[PDB]
Amino acid sequence: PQITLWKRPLVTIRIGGQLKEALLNTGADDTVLEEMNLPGKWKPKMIGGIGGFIKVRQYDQIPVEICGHKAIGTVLVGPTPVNIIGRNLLTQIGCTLNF
Amino acid sequence: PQITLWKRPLVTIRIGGQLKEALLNTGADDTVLEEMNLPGKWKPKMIGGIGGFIKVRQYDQIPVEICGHKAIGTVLVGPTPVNIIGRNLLTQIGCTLNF
Amino acid sequence: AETFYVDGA
Repeated sequence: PQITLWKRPLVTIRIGGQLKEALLNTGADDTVLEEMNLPGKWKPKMIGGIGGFIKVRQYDQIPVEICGHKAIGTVLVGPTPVNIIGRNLLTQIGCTLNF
Repeated sequence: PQITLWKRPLVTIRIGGQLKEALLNTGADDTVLEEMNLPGKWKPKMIGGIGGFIKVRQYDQIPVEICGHKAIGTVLVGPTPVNIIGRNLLTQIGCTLNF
Repeated sequence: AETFYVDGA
């Protein structure tokens, strides 16, 4: 599909069985999801943004479906105000920027 | 052009007669550039992101050339970790997300 | 507004 940028590019994604709304973010290297109790082993990580850094939990090889498009990879979980789909997953669904 | 996301989507922009490198960011409502001098009056503003909020200077109706395409809009200047072109200007150059 | 730049470092 083709998504215009008049409003925030939010789409539905499926992870850990739950359906959530997430922002297609070309400005994020990684995918960061709001705090949620995901099972599995994880590693600590710090990610930076505007303002500073926050601590998050890193989970590897987590299946994520974006608009019916299947992907799998690293997902970071922490105190973010919005669910963010970064480039690590965007490249997997053949997403590009065009103008 | 069509831009893939295996690497950060950086492009050259020209503003105030200067050339700079900026990140095409669909996850940002506004455009925020690193501290620099710009003609005109500016109003203090605050914007937020992953690691909290920061104080920025707001300049209105500023011409910005992005990859050869012209845009004229609001440009925020402050202590951002990187130059960011947000949706306010991305929509002006007809940018979209596709997959 | 909200600027969600994320540095994977």
